[PDB]
Amino acid sequence: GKCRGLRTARKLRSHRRDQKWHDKQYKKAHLGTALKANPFGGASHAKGIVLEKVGVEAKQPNSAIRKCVRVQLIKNGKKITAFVPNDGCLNFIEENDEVLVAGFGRKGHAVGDIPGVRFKVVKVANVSLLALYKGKKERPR
Amino acid sequence: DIQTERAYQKQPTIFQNKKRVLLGETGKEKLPRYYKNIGLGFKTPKEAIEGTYIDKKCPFTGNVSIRGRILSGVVTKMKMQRTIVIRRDYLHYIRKYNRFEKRHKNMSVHLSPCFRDVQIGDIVTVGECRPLSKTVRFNVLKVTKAAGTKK
Amino acid sequence: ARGPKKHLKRVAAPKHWMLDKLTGVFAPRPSTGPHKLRECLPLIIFLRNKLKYALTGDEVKKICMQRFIKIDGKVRADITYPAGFMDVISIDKTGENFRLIYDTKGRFAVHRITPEEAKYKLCKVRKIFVGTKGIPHLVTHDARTIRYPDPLIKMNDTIQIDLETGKITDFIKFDTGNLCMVTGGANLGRIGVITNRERHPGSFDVVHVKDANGNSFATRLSNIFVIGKGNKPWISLPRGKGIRLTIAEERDKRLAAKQSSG
Amino acid sequence: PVARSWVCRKTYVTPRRPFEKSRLDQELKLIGEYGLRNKREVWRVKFTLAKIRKAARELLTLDE
RNA sequence: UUAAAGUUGCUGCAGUUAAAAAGCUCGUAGUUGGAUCUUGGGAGCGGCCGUCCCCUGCUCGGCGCCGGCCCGAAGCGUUUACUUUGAAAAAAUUAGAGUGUUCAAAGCAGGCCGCCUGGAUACCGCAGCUAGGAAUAAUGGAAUAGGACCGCGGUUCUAUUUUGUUG
RNA sequence: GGCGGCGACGACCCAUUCGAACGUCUGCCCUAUCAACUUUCGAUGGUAGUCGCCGUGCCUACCAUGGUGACCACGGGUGACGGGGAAUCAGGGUUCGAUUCCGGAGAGGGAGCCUGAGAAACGGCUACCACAUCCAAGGAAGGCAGCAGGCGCGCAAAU
RNA sequence: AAACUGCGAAUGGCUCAUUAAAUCAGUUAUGGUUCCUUUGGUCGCUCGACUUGGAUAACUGUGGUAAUUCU
Repeated sequence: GKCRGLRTARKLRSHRRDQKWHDKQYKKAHLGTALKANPFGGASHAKGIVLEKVGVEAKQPNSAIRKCVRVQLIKNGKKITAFVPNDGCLNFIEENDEVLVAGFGRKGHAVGDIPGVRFKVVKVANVSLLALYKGKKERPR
Repeated sequence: DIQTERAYQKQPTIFQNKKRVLLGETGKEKLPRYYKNIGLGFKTPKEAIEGTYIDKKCPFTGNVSIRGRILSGVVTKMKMQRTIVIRRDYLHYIRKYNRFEKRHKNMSVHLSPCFRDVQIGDIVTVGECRPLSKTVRFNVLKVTKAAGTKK
Repeated sequence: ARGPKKHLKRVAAPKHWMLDKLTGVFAPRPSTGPHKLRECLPLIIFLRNKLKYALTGDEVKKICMQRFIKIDGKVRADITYPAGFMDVISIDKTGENFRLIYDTKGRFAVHRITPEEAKYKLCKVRKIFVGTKGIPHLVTHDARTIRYPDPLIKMNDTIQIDLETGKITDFIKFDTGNLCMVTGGANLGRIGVITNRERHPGSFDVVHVKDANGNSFATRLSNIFVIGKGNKPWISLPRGKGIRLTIAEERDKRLAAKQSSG
Repeated sequence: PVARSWVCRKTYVTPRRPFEKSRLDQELKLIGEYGLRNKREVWRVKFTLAKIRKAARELLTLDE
């Protein structure tokens, strides 16, 4: 505190309000432009169906290609790119099929060597990818 | 000085046309004056006793009662007729920052012509009444002069 | 709400109705009567929780319209009739009468009385009115309009009325040195003597009441019931005589009773 | 407006440090000495002991 | 979303070089403002001191007496903030007293062989109402004497207890 | 033939009970890329009335130019019903409160009304638009943000 | 049973769209007004027939419309 007076609270409150407004997390969490530009619309999960299966490489130090998928969302038709999570799961996902897609764990940012993408697929055709992985349940066809 | 508007002004408690024996002089032409004690330890002034003004919202010579809250304030403006605006300066407390802030809430009260020795800055007290107007609810009970004005 | 309420929730009931939580959604809303909603006690509540004569809401109705219970000398057939302060209730067949007095805590208490004391009722005058052809009138705290009273009955006195004729027998004047008790607020059921009576023009006139053992407290003017003239009470006081034992002496008395009982 | 209880509380607390050597050794020693099932029991005993200690401290900070 | 964040900083952050003192000055609203006003004493206990009492004025009466004394009171006493007490401040919920639901979350029950009970208490920010003190901070008394006080001197309106019954 | 006991119902008035309603003082999230706003299409007050259960520009006819504002009025936004409360918490705080108790608002959305003590009532009525049922095509009949259930919407919620 | 009369349906239940001194919370006032029901009072206080009148229900009988808690 700098202005310390017995009859000074409105000045302190207004200055604290302005300096709290002039932030990053509070400015993102209390403005509508971020949620308007948010594809999920401030939600944990979203549905979508598959446009096509594409491939993108990694960054400079790591040399591999990561096989994401192109899914557009159902709430508002935003076309995003979601990363198919685990090994060999690109056979299970098909073109024009419903998927359940969630974030990857950095509040809407790219994670590691994958470029730009920030979402992952959790379930395809209302069955989980973990059940298709561990040999516990078979997908309908 | 009186009877300005399109209707007669009178106090509807007394009878102003009593028939005397003579209807001449020596006992007539001194009309009675209606007044009452407003209570709460307040004393009625002489200007409400021997005056000649006619009101219906005066706390002394009128049809309005005094009950509820007794407040105080400083007179700010005397522009609109028969009623004035006072200013109440008070301190507000915040629990987070343990420091006060002053606030003001000005509001309109009623000034009868009994108190005509009023200038800007005089401290007055008011009492709660029934609504006399859209924004007027209080009647002035007494007036207190500020510093200076020794003339 | 477009009209008057007709239901009353269980947790919205007053605490002195002295109920439980996990029994039902609703609580007995009393019929309108002499006493207020938050200051009375329904007949179903008394007969089902205090005297334990009935267990359900139908047994109370059967006992109530069986013409077995008499309320201030008049038989009542309403199960939610408001019973308040010094409401004399009588059972004619088993020969028991109860007087409703607030005990040392904030509640009602069962208090069996003799029938000779059950013939009258002390009640407080509220305001004095003048009738049509110059008849003075009294308004009593349980809404008993009495014609032609004694000329020495003032605003805050207490009169004693026989329940068979409705007339005044004897009265107590509001003055210092009289036995008094409080009806409402933080203090309730304490019996004391009026000492001081502070007059504030335009607001509540607080008084000061001293207990018989050395305690003192201050209550408002409306929270006053005069019950005696001096030290002797005009009615039979409940157990403890309204002394308001504190938590330490209450703990000591309960420990002594537990040790003596074994 | 159903008439139910809707009153419940948690009787145990979880420590902020999940992986420390001395803490896990101490709870394993207590469990193996006194034949308990899991660490939730000693966590709830720590919780009620902390409540009793907090109440005694709150009484001690008030004047005699 | 909260703590960790002393990375929002009122308690409690930083501004030479890591992010950051307006090019400089005046200035209204805001915030903050020096010293100075009653000190010191007495009846006594434990043996100079930590606990006890004393240093606002006036119209009617009950605790006592012989027109004369004390006590009390219809009624008034420079105003604020701050501070302590009191009233009222719905319940449930939060602490919390009691109680072997077999323990616990619960619940307000229950124990002796018709009898005895409990069903407390605290908290409830602020604002409004009250009662002891004025240290702390801000206003005002009189300087053109339209200042207090004391007893006198002139101008007016109204009260039944009376100028032998009644006008 | 005149003359009697206890009740039930109804009734002008008066107080009481249940209240409702209008007012007094104080307290609400963000924003200056909103700095002046209101004002004979009442804004402020006075006189006299109409209406209303009552006070009052609530509304009429006449007068004066008033009223709020950097101590943030006004304007906009709200992923805003308000409170008792919930989570975390050394001390201070931050976030939530649609949700069982209290008060308020609505029954597609505006508008008008009968009855009644109490309704601008919607499991009452009357017209408008959106939507929609049956039919011999002339007409007739309705509003599940009640309990179950169904569709749509969805990450998301039962007989 | 039916039906006339009287009373209740304005209580309860569900939701949070509107609403930022508006709602609401504590504190006051109606000396500025209405109040169903219950409770108590008043109900030969007024100076002037040993019981009056005609309409409708329910019912009987007869009909229309494809159709209604229609007539």
